[PDB]
Amino acid sequence: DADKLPHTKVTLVAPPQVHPHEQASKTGPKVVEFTMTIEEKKMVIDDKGTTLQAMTFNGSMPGPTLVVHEGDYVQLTLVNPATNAMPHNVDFHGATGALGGAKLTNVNPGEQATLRFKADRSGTFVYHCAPEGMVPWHVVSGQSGTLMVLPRDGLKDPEGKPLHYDRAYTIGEFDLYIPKGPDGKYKDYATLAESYGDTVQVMRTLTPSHIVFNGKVGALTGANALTAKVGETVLLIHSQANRDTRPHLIGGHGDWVWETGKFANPPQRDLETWFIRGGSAGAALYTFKQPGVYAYLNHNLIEAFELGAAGHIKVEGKWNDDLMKQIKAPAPIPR
Amino acid sequence: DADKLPHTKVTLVAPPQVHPHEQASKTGPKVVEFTMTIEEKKMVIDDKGTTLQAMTFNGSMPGPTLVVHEGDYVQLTLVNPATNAMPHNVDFHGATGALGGAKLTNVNPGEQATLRFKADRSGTFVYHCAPEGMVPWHVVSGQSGTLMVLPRDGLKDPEGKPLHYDRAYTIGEFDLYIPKGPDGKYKDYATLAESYGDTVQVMRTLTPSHIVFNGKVGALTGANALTAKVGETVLLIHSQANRDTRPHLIGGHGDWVWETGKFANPPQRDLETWFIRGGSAGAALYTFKQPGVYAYLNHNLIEAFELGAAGHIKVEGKWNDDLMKQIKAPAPIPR
Amino acid sequence: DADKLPHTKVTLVAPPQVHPHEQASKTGPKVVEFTMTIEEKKMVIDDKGTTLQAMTFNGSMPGPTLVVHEGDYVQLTLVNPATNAMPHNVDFHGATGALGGAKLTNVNPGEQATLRFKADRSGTFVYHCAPEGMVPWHVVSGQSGTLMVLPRDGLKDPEGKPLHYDRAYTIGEFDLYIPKGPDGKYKDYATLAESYGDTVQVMRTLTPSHIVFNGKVGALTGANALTAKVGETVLLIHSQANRDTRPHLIGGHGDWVWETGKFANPPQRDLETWFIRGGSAGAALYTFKQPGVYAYLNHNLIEAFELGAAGHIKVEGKWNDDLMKQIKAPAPIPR
Ligand SMILES: [Cu+2]
Ligand SMILES: [Cu+2]
Ligand SMILES: [Cu+2]
Ligand SMILES: [Cu+2]
Ligand SMILES: [Cu+2]
Ligand SMILES: [Cu+2]
Ligand SMILES: [Zn+2]
Ligand SMILES: [Zn+2]
Ligand SMILES: [Zn+2]
Ligand SMILES: [Zn+2]
Ligand SMILES: [Zn+2]
Ligand SMILES: [Zn+2]
Ligand SMILES: [Zn+2]
Ligand SMILES: [Zn+2]
Ligand SMILES: [Zn+2]
Ligand SMILES: [Zn+2]
Ligand SMILES: [Zn+2]
Ligand SMILES: [Zn+2]
Ligand SMILES: [Zn+2]
Ligand SMILES: [Zn+2]
Ligand SMILES: [Zn+2]
Repeated sequence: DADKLPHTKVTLVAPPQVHPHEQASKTGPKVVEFTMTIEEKKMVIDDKGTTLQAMTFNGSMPGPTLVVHEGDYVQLTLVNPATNAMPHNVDFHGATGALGGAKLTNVNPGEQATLRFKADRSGTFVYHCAPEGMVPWHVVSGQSGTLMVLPRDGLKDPEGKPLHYDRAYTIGEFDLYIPKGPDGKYKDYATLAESYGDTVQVMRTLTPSHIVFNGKVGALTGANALTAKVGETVLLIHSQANRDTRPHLIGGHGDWVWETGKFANPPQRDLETWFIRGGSAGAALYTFKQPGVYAYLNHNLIEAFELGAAGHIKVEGKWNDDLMKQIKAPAPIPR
Repeated sequence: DADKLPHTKVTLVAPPQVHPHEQASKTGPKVVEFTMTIEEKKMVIDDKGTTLQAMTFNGSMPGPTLVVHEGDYVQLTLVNPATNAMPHNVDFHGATGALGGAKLTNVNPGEQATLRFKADRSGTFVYHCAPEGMVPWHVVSGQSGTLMVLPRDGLKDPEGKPLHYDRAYTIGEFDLYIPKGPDGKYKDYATLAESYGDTVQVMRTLTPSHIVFNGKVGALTGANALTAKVGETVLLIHSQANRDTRPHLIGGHGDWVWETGKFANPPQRDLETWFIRGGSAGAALYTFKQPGVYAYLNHNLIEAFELGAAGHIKVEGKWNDDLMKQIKAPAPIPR
Repeated sequence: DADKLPHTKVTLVAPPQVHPHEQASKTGPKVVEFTMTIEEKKMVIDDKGTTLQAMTFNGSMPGPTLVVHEGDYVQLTLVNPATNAMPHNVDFHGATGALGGAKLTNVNPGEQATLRFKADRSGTFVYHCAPEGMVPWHVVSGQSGTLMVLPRDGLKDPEGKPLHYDRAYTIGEFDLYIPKGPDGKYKDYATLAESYGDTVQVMRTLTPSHIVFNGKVGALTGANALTAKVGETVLLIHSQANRDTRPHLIGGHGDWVWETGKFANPPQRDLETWFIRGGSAGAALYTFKQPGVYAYLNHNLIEAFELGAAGHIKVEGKWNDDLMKQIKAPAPIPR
């Protein structure tokens, strides 16, 4: 009975970071309390100045990642400020009943609600907005993120041996549907409501104009690249709430991967490229063995390099000649 | 030797039901006899009056599900009435040899044939029409269904423990390619043959005009919703003979899922969203824990809510506050 | 330390064959030496005379398959002749570091380079060209193939029992993006460089004009069909460096399949249709039980029969009435 358990309050952090948490814990079940605020905002998504009339949890794409342990209860307060124009709600794939909670969290601007559910299954799970009659629009405009439920004794390999990560990163991939005018340029809209009709027409073609990680082309590059060091194990959480994608680390691998994202199932090893089904989140572990700049991308290479689905990981440390060596540098063909 | 075994005759039923059968059985191998009749018919597929010049097994999309046990022989009589215009046949993915039987069942209007094959591998398997030179057209126009071959001792979890279902439902998902005229409206054709040329042009774009469950937008809603009750375990068989899809139950899960559809392999647990490869059938078990109306859909949400790939399950019983509770209903933000 | 190991030189062969090799071996680790030469060439890809301005390893699509054992080192000499116009390199998904080797093999026309890497993970892995700023174009124009790394003690089933093949075939599937002129006919270009701008526009639609096995529509049919005999076990290696596909053998199955292509993971059995993620290679074993002509195809049937993704396997031997029998041939419906 959840009424009788201790409560803990957690402060969320912005992607691509994930808020501090324990992996294996000796703690018993808790009611874990979070709050999020919906924000409607126009946002620039590329190098040409194109805008998206966007909708978000907490002002970011994706929304922040929430972490609990199997057997905890999630208790979320969802706030829809009066500065917004539209109604919203939340559907947690990690929850059981009432359309994942959507039926119990319908909030008009100026309102809030509080939901509790038991996190009784381990894995990474998508959450997203789902207002009746308007579901695909709110999701492709930016309203999704991840709930991670860790097993109480931490992650395990197929033989039951312990696995860990030293840091976690959260990547949300967004297929966008931006309309064009008769001059062939992308349209800019003064309000969210004015974008709707034209956007639905693009959506129905099933062809995205852009596909981006974390809100914009190049979001995870330059000063905002992911970082690690040789010897460190990273967890890469990848969510796609609407469309299939195929993650790959250039010069690396997926050492242990749950591509369907559910930790009670055995992971697969040595993957070159994995698969995240539209409407889910998956998770991969990698231990860095070489320093350098890696690319992390969707391996439909058109989707990555032409449409925006790619980022960088900068890795410090010492180069290893045993794994890889330039025997002869580029030079003229001998004659 | 099959000539020496007992014969049983089975009467088929229309989707979404599946004909009565035993799961675990003490019976030895039988020759199991079925018959099906091809029907060409024009059909209304949406709320706007759009028509499809369709082709079916037994007058339904999908065709009926045939159920046997591993080691049985399937013996099918396939009838092509003289009221039809085109030749037809059948390819069983569950069979070995002769293009799945297609080579041995070529029937012109006014003709019939009888095929027998050994069902020597467990799982759910697609069957579909495949006449030489005309294969994709006959499949996307509606000619596919499922053969389920159960292991003789019933379904099993990864550790070999017994699994059961209390009822089975069969869902066939159909990507449709309906042409449009110069006024932008969908075309209506007087004959099946007249639809061919325009339809192939649409097919080659790889973009469906509609994606429907069981023959029409909203087929599995209102009076025709699926039903269950709290405590009941349902088997959801999902077939897609031509295109990938990603099933999801809103407010539920896949407790045990064979997404590739082959029962001798261990299932996965706790899935939010699973994946059915174009040209296959898969199967999921879920035990209901909460009452209410669930949605069952393709989680490319555009494909579901804009193009038609979604249905309803109405579930009776008692609400459970431990799994999910509204702590505070929607109300004004405190000030 | 690789400097101290014996070296072996291997001569490559053209697809769909794979060069001779041992499965289980008693040999210890070797440095295995290969060479490949890039070739830019215009090529006819269909029955209508359409051309592709292509780029290849060794003059073929796909490039040849390279085979080693886990713990061997791959040492490749990559040559870019002065008759070519563009720079090239190589990224091995089987390697660790420096963008899979791409950073260490940048060769302008007139130049060559030599790379060594440790093949420390078993499976089938894609290799492809990846020059900075030009990656998707070089890949969809034909520059990809497979590295197979076999476990030293051969392939194994989920219980650790031994598995073998009697012959191996290598199939590379290529999504092509051929532009059209205002008359609706495919364009023919005098140089590789002149095709670039128009081709990128087609690529961005995500809709291929053609999808072919091994370089052309019908490449693996007639005199060039694959062959086997009843009782023989074949390994079918399938690579797709850019786009998802779903292989199927008509009248057959995948007896044991690694659809993600990594041999240290247990295979699945009895598959009707499997799934190769864009940016990977997978592998299937089948033992023929019936003679005849089988089709091997992508089971999006539009992609197979309309766009080109299909081939033939001709199988000799004795027909087996137990698996399949025509009980009654096509004849008039009794009255
Ligand atoms: Cu919303
Ligand atoms: Cu959802
Ligand atoms: Cu037919
Ligand atoms: Cu088929
Ligand atoms: Cu190149
Ligand atoms: Cu790659
Ligand atoms: Zn309390
Ligand atoms: Zn509290
Ligand atoms: Zn906890
Ligand atoms: Zn560590
Ligand atoms: Zn980059
Ligand atoms: Zn008999
Ligand atoms: Zn009889
Ligand atoms: Zn039986
Ligand atoms: Zn039951
Ligand atoms: Zn509904
Ligand atoms: Zn040496
Ligand atoms: Zn040497
Ligand atoms: Zn070797
Ligand atoms: Zn053999
Ligand atoms: Zn053929």
